[PDB]
Amino acid sequence: LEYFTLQIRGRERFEEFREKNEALELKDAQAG
Amino acid sequence: MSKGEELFTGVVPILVELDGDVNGHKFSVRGEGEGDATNGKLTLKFICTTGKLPVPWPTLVTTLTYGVQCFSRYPDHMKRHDFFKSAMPEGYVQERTISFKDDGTYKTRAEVKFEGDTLVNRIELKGIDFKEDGNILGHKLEYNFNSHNVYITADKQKNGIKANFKIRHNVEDGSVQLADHYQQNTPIGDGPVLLPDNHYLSTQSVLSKDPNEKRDHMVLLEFVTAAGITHGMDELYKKLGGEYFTLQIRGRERFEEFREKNEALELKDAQAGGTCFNAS
Repeated sequence: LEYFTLQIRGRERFEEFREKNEALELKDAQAG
Repeated sequence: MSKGEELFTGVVPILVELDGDVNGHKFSVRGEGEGDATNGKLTLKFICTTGKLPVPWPTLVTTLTYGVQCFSRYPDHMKRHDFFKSAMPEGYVQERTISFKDDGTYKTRAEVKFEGDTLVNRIELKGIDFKEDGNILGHKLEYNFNSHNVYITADKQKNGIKANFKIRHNVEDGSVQLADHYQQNTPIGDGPVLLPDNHYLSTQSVLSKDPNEKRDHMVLLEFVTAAGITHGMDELYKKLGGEYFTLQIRGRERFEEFREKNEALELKDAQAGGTCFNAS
């Protein structure tokens, strides 16, 4: 478990990265 | 706004060519006229070049001219949402399924692009499973076309847009024949395009005849305007489109993957001097 931050330019690009990142985290966070 | 907006600043000549096949009835339609995007205006005359049209003219309107939606008028603050002009000059592919309730289905594929100074819409149409005595093959539809609102949404996976709307064809018996439209547009070129937030196109049409025209034909005047997003919302979009956002990533490899894609994207912008970033 180690956190990192990424600077994303603009709403459109950020919403795309955040959506993919959230989908990934909803597989490790289901108790696994 | 896109670089392609400059191509629609004046009157643009339009050519439409359709090859169709409905239940084996083959036909071809040619249309020519002008589009005036500044006023959301297009004027076209269509000709059936193979004899009598085997389907009613109103059933082809959306394929022929909601086939050149790059002539829609986007209000100034909504021009950041105009996918259609952004794909020009290279153009876009427009695909539809049109499902007539209790009757057949149209499937269409079109290329809309500039060829020289002319905007050209070339269409292939396949119609299957129509009732030989139905409202379409039986020519039971009135020669009119009501106003519609075409719902447009972004399709980022394919770098394009989708649209869904239901057309209400008046039948001569007084009832209505529904035409369920499913639409996909994708750019032909590999250059950057505008992907819109949710909005709709408000369309208006009047159908007429040319008294001097001997062939089976349709005359069309159409006004189309984008709508649905306020000026205040687009000012927000414009601000947010320029800001930096911090994304928090869990895991070194997952971070490394996001970072390389982010760096690639910022590299694309910088190589094009940023000319396409957060375009109004």
